Amino acid sequence: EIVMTQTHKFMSTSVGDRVNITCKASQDVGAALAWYQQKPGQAPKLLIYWASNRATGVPSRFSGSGSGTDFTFTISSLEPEDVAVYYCQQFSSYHTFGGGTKLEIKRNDAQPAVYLFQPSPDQLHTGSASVVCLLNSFYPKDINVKWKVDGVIQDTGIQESVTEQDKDSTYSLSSTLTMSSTEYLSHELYSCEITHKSLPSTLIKSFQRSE
Amino acid sequence: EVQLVESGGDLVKPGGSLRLSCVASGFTFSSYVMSWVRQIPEKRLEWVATISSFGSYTYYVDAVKGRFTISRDNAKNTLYLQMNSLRAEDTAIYYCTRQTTMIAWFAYWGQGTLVTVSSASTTAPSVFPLAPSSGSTVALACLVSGYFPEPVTVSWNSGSLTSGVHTFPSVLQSSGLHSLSSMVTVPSSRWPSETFTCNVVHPASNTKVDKPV
Amino acid sequence: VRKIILELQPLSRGLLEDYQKKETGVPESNRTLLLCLTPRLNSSAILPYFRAIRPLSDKNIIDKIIEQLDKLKFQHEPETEISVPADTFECKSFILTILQQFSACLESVFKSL
Repeated sequence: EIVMTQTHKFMSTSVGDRVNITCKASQDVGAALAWYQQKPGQAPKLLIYWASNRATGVPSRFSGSGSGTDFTFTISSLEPEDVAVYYCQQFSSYHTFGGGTKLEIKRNDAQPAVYLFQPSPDQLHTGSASVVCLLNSFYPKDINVKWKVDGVIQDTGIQESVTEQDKDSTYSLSSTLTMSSTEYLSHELYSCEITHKSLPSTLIKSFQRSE
Repeated sequence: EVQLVESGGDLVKPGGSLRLSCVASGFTFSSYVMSWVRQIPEKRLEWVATISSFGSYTYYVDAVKGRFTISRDNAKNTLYLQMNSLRAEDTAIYYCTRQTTMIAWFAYWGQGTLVTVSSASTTAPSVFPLAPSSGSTVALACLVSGYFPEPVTVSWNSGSLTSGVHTFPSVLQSSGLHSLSSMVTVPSSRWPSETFTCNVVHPASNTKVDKPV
Repeated sequence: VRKIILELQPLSRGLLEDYQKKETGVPESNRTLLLCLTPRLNSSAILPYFRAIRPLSDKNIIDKIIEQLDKLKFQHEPETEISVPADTFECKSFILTILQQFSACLESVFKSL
């Protein structure tokens, strides 16, 4: 089976810039490669076939090159409507897709606004306790949220949810630490620790349960 | 114009069955190879199955072989996907697509039909208000816990409060239930002297909750 | 006339489906090549295309197709000289489009009858 690798899940670009998206096949596929663009809520749209043929009506700023195992999808000058996910696909043999590369807009770094919430008493009645750490309006996307209960880092019970790039190009993210209510009640200090390019040192939000 | 319209997606339990249909217009249906492609919630694309003009040749991706059957009825311009022994990882938007030969690219796509396989039955959310742990502003939130299927809609103060609202994307728990949080930042004068409420609607379970913070 | 449609139909179906199975990545030509009707089935518009792809295809099936369509041709009717694309991809698209439109013509005429 022919594996298609798009190394970058996300790429930051600026309107007016050249964009190079790479795709490599585990074996020779010759020129038998296709590129698709997908916007949220729509099916993928064919852009390039046979590695470099632009499909009918596709804008001329989009192009593809390569032959063999290494392929490049190129936008010569990024336009705002080009913010999307791009997928390669080989048809040398049974169809396989690369994993996608999301284009997003680069902007100035922006510090997160961070809020931390204790489990509400109604939830504790049911036997669970969710500690909620909410981060709003940061850039860039890559961020590190670390949970410490009485000083020990947690490596289980943690679900993360990141937004899509919002209207002013910043991101939001939630991290929730869930445990049993008895387990919650056995500990005192809950901290959500944020590491990020916009923060010169780690931002610590915490609360003491016994308050 | 070429049109493909899928139908038949629904909620099912693991081990269940479901039948998808795609009705095509605007071209001679029997002249073309037809195929299914699915897209899972993490947005990876996976080709599913392919059928030649008159059904003599079919290909299947390994993940569905011996469970799914592609077929077509040329008289009705209809493509089918019979899905048996469904599993949770079959959850996806299933797209009907048209091709020239059996191994090619996908120039025409339908809009997709959502198939959800989950051991959870439809489940109403539990709504937990999250009050602040002084300032210029304060942050209030609501944990919308354990619902299925997606989505919920969250609003604040019956929709009068829209400024400073931030509703995060839902995450799927191992139980098959989804959760999300919603928060709002208000001027500190407005709290705690005023009452704030988050209104959660879960269409699929036909439930509405208002929880004061 | 129903007789020739039924004779041709398995030949046409097999040629199309075998091409879909054997050939990968054939692009859409978007061309009309075969004129189905004249109103009877239009052998003289269809025949030259099959004569032109005979060296590129299964000569045995093509010969059967030609012998059937010759029965539906006025001897006076002249045949266009067909230009087969030289480029490999255009040539496969050309053949594929002939097989698709021949299939469609027979299915159309059959619904007529």
